[PDB]
Amino acid sequence: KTFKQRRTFEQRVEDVRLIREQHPTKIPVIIERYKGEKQLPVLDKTKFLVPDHVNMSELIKIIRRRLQLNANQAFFLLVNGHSMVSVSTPISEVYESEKDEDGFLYMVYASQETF
Ligand SMILES: [Cl-]
Repeated sequence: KTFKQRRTFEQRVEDVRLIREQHPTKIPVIIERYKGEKQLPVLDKTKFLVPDHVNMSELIKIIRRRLQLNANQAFFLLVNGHSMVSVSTPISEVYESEKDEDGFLYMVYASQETF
């Protein structure tokens, strides 16, 4: 069902290596809906190539637009399994510290702070 269950570790590593070769300025991001989530919709895809200069505040705005949310729908994003300490950090810096061993950056979204 989840990305890590659909693709082998070998397959995920090789896909991150191809993104380095073909899209060298992009961060490879996996974005999934929390398995408990009732309110927010699912995304149209799983794997996102994010320009490495955007900060987390802008990435939250990008994902809200992609989900076509309105102003009073709540949205919380986990990175590497946990809350973001700051939304001001450039995603290139977030990637270097929070990347998975497969080389993806894993994010999960919910309408409650309680995942
Ligand atoms: Cl690129």
